[PDB]
Amino acid sequence: MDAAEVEFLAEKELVTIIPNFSLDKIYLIGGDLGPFNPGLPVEVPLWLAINLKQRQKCRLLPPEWMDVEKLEKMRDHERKEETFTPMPSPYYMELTKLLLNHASDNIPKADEIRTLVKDMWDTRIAKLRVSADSFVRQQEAHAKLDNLTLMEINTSGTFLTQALNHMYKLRTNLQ
Amino acid sequence: LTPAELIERLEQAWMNEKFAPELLESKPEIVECVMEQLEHMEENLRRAKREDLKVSIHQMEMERIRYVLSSYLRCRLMKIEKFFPHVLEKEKTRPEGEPSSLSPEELAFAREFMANTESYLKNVALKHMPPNLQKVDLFRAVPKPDLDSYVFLRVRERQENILVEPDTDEQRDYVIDLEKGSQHLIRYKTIAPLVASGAVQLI
Amino acid sequence: MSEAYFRVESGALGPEENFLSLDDILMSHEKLPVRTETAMPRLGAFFLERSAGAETDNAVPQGSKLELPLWLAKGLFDNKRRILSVELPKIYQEGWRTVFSADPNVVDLHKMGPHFYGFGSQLLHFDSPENADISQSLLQTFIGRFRRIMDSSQNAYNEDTSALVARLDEMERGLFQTGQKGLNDFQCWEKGQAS
Amino acid sequence: EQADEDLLSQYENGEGLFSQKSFLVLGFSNENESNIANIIKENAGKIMSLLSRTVADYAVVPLLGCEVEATVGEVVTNTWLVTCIDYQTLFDPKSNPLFTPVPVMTGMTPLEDCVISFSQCAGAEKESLTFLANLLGASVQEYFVRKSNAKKGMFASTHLILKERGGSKYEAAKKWNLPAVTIAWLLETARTGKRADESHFLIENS
Amino acid sequence: MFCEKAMELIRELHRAPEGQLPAFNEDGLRQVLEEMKALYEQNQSDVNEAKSGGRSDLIPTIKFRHCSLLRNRRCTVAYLYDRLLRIRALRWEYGSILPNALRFHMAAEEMEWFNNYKRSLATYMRSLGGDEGLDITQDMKPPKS
Repeated sequence: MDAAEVEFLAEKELVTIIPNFSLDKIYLIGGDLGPFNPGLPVEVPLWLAINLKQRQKCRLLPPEWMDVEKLEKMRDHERKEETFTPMPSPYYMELTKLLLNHASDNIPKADEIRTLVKDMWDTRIAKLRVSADSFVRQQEAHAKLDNLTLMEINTSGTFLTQALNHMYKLRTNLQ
Repeated sequence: LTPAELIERLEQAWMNEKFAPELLESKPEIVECVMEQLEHMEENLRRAKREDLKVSIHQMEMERIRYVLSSYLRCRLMKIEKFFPHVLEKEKTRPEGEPSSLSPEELAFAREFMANTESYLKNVALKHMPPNLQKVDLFRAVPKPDLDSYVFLRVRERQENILVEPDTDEQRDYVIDLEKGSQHLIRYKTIAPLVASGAVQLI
Repeated sequence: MSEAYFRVESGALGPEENFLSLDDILMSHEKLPVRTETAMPRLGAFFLERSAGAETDNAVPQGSKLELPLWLAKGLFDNKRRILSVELPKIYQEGWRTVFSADPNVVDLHKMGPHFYGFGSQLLHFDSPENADISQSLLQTFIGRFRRIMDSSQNAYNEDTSALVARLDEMERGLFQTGQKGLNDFQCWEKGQAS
Repeated sequence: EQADEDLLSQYENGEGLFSQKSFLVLGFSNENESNIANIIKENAGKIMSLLSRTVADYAVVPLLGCEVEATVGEVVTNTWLVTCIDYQTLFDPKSNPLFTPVPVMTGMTPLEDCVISFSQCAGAEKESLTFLANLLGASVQEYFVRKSNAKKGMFASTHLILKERGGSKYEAAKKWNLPAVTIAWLLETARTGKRADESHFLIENS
Repeated sequence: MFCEKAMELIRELHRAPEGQLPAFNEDGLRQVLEEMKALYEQNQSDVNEAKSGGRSDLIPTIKFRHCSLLRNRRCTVAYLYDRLLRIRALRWEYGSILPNALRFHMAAEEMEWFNNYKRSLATYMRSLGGDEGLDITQDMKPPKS
């Protein structure tokens, strides 16, 4: 599994858009959507929001949590804590990338939001590095990681699993 | 029973196959139901890109589902090909009643792959080798699946009395409990029945 | 997904060699010192520098020190017939094991043996009281080098990593390459180049 | 005691035509693409789309091949197609080397100084052989002559290519001591870019 | 020394850049097979002398040659097997027709194996999904813009 499939799974998260046209509610295999009314908020999957945005048939609304002040406090909380903190959503990185790349005209201070999200990502990768180092150095067999996101696990899991396989082989070769 | 649950199960099997180090149990009903849903949806689509802004989205959902399906099937084929001799030997000795990890088509595929590779090895070198070096045991020459590989998992249903064995020193063995929703890292072999039963999800 | 092609993984660190692994074969082609316990007739033509004169049917004399490939020693090593005795290579003796216990990051593993870990693990098939110490030294070295491997793999874009990568074992090089591949994929995705 | 005995024992001496079939067409000009699609439809075949969600029974490509990005049942050439239509038979693609792309080393003209005439070849097969001969640099003349004739613009032939013993040109080549060789010689020369040894491929040795 | 040509074959195949198919080295294979035949004949003669002449002191030496035979066998199989994987990768990278330059490096038996592989894969894909089949080799990347 590559990062592109993780973003593909991220594209399922629901977001709120402002349609500028009318259309009867659609019955997708994944769920009902609509009805649509100009100027009325509607909840649709992120990929659909992006598609409509490219078609310039709606206005994208930024998530309530996507706020420079809130994101800055979340980053400071993650930095002050030694363990991983609960993330607002399981696909924050993909939603930030897609929204800032396709809706910068609707998101104020997109650059600062991108910097805050990149800082949070850096601090979580560093904390995952220190956690893997502690796990390996003590030759542990169990570790809890409820707050880790799919993107990071998929980014470094083949390396971590190969290293653990080698450590298990060396640890059990005396037979 | 609902389409949403069908898609969720499909994604579950896809992820589990991507991260499981061995071939998992076959899920024919899921592939079948998804192919039926796709056939129906494709049938109920017209062809007039003007005011039909609903087909330009239904076909997108269809492509996304087809992508997930194709990826899952490709991963299964890669695993079937990688360890084909051990998979065929395990299927041959599979006790009646336990769920099989191969569909009839996958069995045919594995048989043909084995036969083709054996024929190639025989015609290219074996017949030109000494009489006493023409039989190569494929069950030993081919690496076996590594069931002692670590994996990441997501707890779907709380589980208790799980025995963790750090090493060969039984004195270091201890019990742990898995709480619903938690995420863990552990050797696949230790939690294999929980993946098979569907109580846990490979991250 | 990943590339359709994957090298056959090494089984050298397990109980038995992997029959089809190219790295295992390359490891098994390295020569190690042995001592002959019985005379071997008709082999002098292959061990010319050990051909005692020329009237003993090119026999290999008893007590001759030879360099034989690992696979051949493993095939002939029988505890009952005692055809040959195996001597420990220098890098596995107590002094070098102590150097590894002191600092594993200073040793160029590629220069000393491109299959250091696999060869060391396969050496344990011979009955020796030091097998546990060899296993422990291998494990401690791996643990001692893992952190540096992670640091270099995750920061290779910002630091010249050629000197370290040139010193890595083949399995270690493969692991580094996998980590770098993951990093490259993430970077391409972040810039939108992954598609 | 059993292993030594086994070791010693190891050395002991003692109506519809293309109805249920799918085709892709790739690598052709727009006109030729449309022409091929039209022939396919006239012969009851179905044409599938690029990035099709289903697999195709056959991919139809030019004689020299092209990029075929999609999985298909069997890759065939337009020569195979035309031969099938002429004989109303679905020939096995493996039954003839001209039914699948032939590897050619680009830019090499090893027969540029050679003069070839063909015998026993007709229609699409003869056309494709002439195309390949020209691609390799040889001149192909309808008539088989042993001496150049400025007035008629014909040059003496250097090689006879044929399939079986028999016929006028074969006998003439024997009488005049000219080499008579199988098509495999030409296909191997094209594969290698070097003039193959005629004596290794003589029709008398086939 | 015994098994040098096989070792050269393995080194050549290992050194090839990822995904490139080097030319089939037939000469090395022929030389290895001839060496194996010679060793087999020498061991046969030595076993005959040990049994008829009671020269059991030659039995360990015979085992030496026997071990060498196994080494050659292993190397040969391993070499061919590695090549198969590369051919498989080519099927997934270029499609149903490989570029001519790569095609020129293959032996006839490798071509037959490739054809059988593609045939089985096509049959499997046709067997999936009822009447219409599913091409799973398409959309290798997420349809995301």
